[PDB]
Amino acid sequence: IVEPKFRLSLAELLDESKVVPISVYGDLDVEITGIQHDSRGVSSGDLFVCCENEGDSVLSEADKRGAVAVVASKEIDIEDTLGCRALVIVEDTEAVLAALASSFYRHPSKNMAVIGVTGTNGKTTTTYLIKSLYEAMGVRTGMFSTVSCYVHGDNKMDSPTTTSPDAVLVQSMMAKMLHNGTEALVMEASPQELASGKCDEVDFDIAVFTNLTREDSDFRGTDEEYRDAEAKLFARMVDPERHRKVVNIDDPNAAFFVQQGNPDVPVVTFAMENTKADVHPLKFELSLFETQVLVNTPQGILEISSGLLGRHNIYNILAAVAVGIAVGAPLEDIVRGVEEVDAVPGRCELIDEEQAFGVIVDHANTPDGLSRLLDSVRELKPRRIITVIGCAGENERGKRPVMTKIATEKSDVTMLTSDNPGNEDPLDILDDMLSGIGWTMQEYLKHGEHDYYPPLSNGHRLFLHDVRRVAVRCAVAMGEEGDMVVVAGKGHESYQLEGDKKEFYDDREECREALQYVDELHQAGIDTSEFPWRLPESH
Amino acid sequence: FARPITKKPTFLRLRGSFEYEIQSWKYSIPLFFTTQGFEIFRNREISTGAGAIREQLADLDLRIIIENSLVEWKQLGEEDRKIVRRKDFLVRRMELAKHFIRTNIEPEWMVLCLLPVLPPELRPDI
Amino acid sequence: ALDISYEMEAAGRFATTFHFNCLLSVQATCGIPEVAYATFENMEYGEDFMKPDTETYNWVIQAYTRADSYDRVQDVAELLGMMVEDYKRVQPNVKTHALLVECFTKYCVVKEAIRHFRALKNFEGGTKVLHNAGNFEDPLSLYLRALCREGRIVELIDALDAMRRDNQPIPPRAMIMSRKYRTLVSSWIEPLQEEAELGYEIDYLARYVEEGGLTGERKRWVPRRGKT
Amino acid sequence: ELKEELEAQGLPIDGTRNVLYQRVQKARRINVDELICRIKLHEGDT
Amino acid sequence: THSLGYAFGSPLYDEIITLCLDLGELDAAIAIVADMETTGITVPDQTLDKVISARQSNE
RNA sequence: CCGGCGCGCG
DNA sequence: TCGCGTCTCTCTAAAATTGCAGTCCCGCGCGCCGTAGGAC
DNA sequence: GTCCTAGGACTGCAATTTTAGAGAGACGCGA
Repeated sequence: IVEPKFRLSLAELLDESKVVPISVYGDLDVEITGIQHDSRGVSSGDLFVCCENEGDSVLSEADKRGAVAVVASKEIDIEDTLGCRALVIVEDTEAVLAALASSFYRHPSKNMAVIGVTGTNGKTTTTYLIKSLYEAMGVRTGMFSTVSCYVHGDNKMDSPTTTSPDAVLVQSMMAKMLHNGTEALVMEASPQELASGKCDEVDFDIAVFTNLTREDSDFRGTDEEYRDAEAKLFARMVDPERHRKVVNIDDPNAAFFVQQGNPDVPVVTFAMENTKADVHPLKFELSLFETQVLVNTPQGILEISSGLLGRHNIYNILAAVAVGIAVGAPLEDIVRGVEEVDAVPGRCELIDEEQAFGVIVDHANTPDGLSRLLDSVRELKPRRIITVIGCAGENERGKRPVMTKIATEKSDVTMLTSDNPGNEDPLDILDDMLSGIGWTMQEYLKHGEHDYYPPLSNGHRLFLHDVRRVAVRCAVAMGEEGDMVVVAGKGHESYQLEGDKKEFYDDREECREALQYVDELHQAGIDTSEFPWRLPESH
Repeated sequence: FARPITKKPTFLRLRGSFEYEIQSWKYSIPLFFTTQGFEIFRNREISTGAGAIREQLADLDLRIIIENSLVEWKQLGEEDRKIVRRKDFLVRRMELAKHFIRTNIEPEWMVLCLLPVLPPELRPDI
Repeated sequence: ALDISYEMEAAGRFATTFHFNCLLSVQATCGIPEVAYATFENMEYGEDFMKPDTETYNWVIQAYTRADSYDRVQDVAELLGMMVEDYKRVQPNVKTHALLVECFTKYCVVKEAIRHFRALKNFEGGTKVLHNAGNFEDPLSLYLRALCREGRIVELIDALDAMRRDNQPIPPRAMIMSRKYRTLVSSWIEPLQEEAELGYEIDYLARYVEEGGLTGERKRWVPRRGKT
Repeated sequence: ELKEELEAQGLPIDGTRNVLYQRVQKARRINVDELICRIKLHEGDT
Repeated sequence: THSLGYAFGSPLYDEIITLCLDLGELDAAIAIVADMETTGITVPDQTLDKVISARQSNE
């Protein structure tokens, strides 16, 4: 990958962004080599923007790392504190934060076709399906997703471990892609990022709407504001020739989104139950390893044999079909783009090792997402459901028992572990898991001593272990014909948190290793069926 | 020694102290469980030497010891040399267990982690 | 006080049971029973005017039953026997039976605590003195708990009658809630340590919320190394 | 005398022939008052 | 039990009335439904039918 | 300025 | 078609030797001898 | 020559060593 170099004077930056400063100190002709709002990312010669929630310590650290000009919303005594050559005072740093980034990188969104996707799910899935579809058309495309970022093809980007990239990061990342020859791009237009102004200075061509549901509990707003948060994506729909509307009709909020912006913009719709939409599937078959869906489009009826699991990823398939119909893509490339995607990273990435079952990974660490995923596993027809889950520490203490409650009531045998214990002891969390069923770690450990585990009140079995390692090892070893084993809570990232050190641990690779050597443990006379293991020489 | 501690969960059915090394535990389980994580959970199902004894002493629940000894003594009584000698062990054990509760002594101090050294001027053999 | 008593005996006025009781009133709270027992031994094997009375036995028993470490049940039992052998000259009061009930409760000598609680019932106040205003781990609550745990339900009912007659509300420590969310009301019937049917599913989420799991004040039921 | 083994378990069915054998071999998988009152105690009666 | 402010499940009210009918204690069954109306707690419809049948069977 | 062995005295 | 003493172990309650642990006056005087081992 | 230099006598008592005591699952003979 090639790193583009940017050189612009401070005077040209303000005029391009049309920002009116409150007052100007120092030199206006200073060359700026970059824009950073975080102290830990400031390089020598770059421009620094100070937030209102960050104290004076951030300014001093930025100056040490090589800050030359600081853009702050309030006056700061620079003659005795900062070594910067210039200080800029603006009314709203957060709004100008996107404004400064866009002009510095010459507004890269103008030279690439940006397709916007919004919704409570499939933000990563839609982007990858579109990218390795636009690629079926021969157009270079990249990734702007929480899971991972790609310039084009297979060149992944070392994305920082943050779920919401800032406006400057988006502008800087896009400029790097366009410099490497990128022609199309799809971004995750999450409600948090659209409302906060992290996507105000990005030109969007096509907007995709999948589903609007009250699922994000971290959203600091009401239902109307949450609806209006995603409404900003479609409120920019002005040009009919350049822009297309992609809205799901099955969602009740369809009528609200379709009225935003210029009504003359073409509207492409996808839904399963509602046949009035342009795109609607006709017959679908679900299996443990592949999905066959027969869809109808205005350009023709398509037969799809995709490896995606369940029906939650069908909308992402439909969205790619809907966008393909929107851009008038030939139906031949639509088949290739959808069928190419088999296991989206960080989202149900199936671990296939020629077994009679499947192992997928989901990043769901919230009760709603986990509940939806476990419900979606049921429709895939599993003979027996096995789940492995946990919860973090020092945080989210209020709803530990609900995840294991839904796991026990939905899965037959559920191993228990932690997600990221942190400084908090994992044993306390694992005891908090049993609180939702009527057990405690004291009682459960009393069960373990007498080597017998009577099942639950509904015939379901329950086993537990402190560390996720042996737990997922046993869960993999207990995959059987028609059964499904679930590991969740980590997803796209590959880090482990114990105490304060962030250990490097990947769930997908460990599941691969477990499925690699499942045979020898079971064939050597060990009754790996359930705890305790009946060793040949232990009776 | 199999199952040295109880306050942490296990997944094996090895009980007592198997004199012979377990064939599976020598090659199979370490190969399947690799090395790092295996050693991380190694000293929780099988251990040996004074470390296992110290782990057993550290996680003892003395009150449970007293109650089990008392109930076993009553069971023996409600029923003649070793029928009495087992009783005297039970009386001795619950007497021994009681003294740890009221004092500040810990039963794991009977296994040494550090070795104090006599001052040199007292050893101008030792 | 000790210096002034030494000077008084140097001036020619020997200490009597009154001065010794005054001294014992402070020695009984030092946490070391041996000081109060040395004073008691000085009193017991001395002159007629130095002989212990009910207050002296009460002070020494209180010193022994509230010791910091080691077991003192044998010492309290021998002191009780010595007081019994002195019956022609000494008789108990409410504090004697309160202290003895507390001692025989904390050491799980339940039947002796029942005997002395029957003796204590005849005194007004009674269980109010035993309650100790909640101090010293609330011996009345511990007595009620000891009665409940061993299934001495008739004696528990008698203790409740005594508390009702003494206008003594049952303290929260006596009404501690068991693991299955039960209390002394239903803890001795044939289903032991298990819940009844109740006609529906138990709302474990509500239990987790009400126990402080939202603010991390929950009491985890996991074994832990230590003599606690 | 294999019928004596039945007392170690709950004796499910059994009785005719070979059922006792199969069960024993498969059980290892789980592995005047009017005169009495005329006496009287005197505890506590000094 | 209800004076403390509680409210049992519906099935238990069915089973306690069923047992009383089998034992021949109709006076208790009419009493279990007499205070139930005053307390305001709902009573199952099928439980109403069987107790009505019992009082119609003895007349 | 430490311990063993041997021989003695009261 | 089972039933019957019973072949071959089978596991433990109850003595019966049996191998440590511990101990075996006090106080004085004198002499001798250590402190070893190996390739230089 | 040497300068560093690495097997009493008695008592007390728990520990093996039986001795025994019953006792049972599979069984060759047998009714």
